[PDB]
Amino acid sequence: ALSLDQRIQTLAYEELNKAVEYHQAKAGTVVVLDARTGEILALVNTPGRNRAVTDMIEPGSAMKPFTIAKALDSGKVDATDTFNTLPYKIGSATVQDTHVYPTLDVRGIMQKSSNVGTSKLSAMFTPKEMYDFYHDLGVGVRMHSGFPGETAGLLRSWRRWQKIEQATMSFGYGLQLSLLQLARAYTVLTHDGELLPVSFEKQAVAPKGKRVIKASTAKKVRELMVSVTEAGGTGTAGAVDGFDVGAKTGTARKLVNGRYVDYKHVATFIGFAPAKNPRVIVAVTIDEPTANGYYSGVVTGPVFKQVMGGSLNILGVSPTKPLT
Ligand SMILES: *[B@@]1([O])OC2=C(C([O])=O)[C]=[C][C]=C2[C][C]1[N]C(=O)[C]([N]C(=O)N1[C][C]N([C][C])C(=O)C1=O)C1=[C][C]=C(P([O])([O])=O)[C]=[C]1
Repeated sequence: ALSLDQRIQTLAYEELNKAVEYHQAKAGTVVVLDARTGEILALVNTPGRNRAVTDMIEPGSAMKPFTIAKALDSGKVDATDTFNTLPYKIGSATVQDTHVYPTLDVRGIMQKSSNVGTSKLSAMFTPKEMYDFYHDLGVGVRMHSGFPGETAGLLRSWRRWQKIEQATMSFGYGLQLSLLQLARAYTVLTHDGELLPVSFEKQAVAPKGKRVIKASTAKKVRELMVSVTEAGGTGTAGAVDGFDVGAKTGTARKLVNGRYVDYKHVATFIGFAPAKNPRVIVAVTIDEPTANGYYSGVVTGPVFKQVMGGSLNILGVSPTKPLT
């Protein structure tokens, strides 16, 4: 028997289709995982191939929690540390944020989705340390999910990284993974620091997780990620009534012919709830919205909200706070 929950599958399908229609987008996908087992509760794509497993995207800002996790886990950074987040150069490349903040603490880097702050965290580590961490999250690794045509994604050897590439990989460019790989990587945060295998079969034995970060680090990162869905974060459209939700938005210019183009984007929204003791991960991507807005928050945040909210209801998880 499949691990798929048909009521979640139905909800995800309807919500995805509504958003793809409304935003006149090219394509999209939803993955729902069990946060403590890695079982696939739902996996839906717009018509055609199984893009969730076959296609690789650059994660963009959806990678930033991992860079933050690695920093905190090393003991070298505390969440209250403040960083200079002004634009700066690497060789003759510029790292800069959409909206300039002079300084941000780690909570701020998460909340506001700072490229500069993320790159400063990664710059405390060597290429080999960062590569090993991305590898350990499963980037460029086969999941062996049972799906045919499953991509391993792309993680170039650290032996060939330029300094700019370390920076850009820390905020999610130059490495690639499927939506299912990206949802899987979030089990590190939900399953107390251990990466889980993904499966579409009902589990019979407790899955063997592989330790990537300390449980204390995973807990802290989940707490920081609630900032994304509260006032001041990029991801308030994904807030769910009655729960605290940890999430990350991602808005990427689309890589098309080796070029990154400024008039095509890919919107990603990934999160988990309840944030303190999560039951589910929901990941959403919509490719090339064209109806006006293209930011993750407006395009994918409402599908995340409805699928997460509906999923928690279906699985019989009580709200942790009064509905409003
Ligand atoms: B990230 O996705 O977080 C966000 C979000 C969000 O949280 O939803 C919204 C807006 C900006 C950002 C910053 C993060 N994304 C970006 O920085 C985007 N960057 C890129 O697409 N690229 C392409 C490739 N390279 C070289 C490898 C880059 O350095 C790079 O940064 C981004 C997103 C939107 C824009 P636009 O079109 O609105 O100007 C530009 C860049």
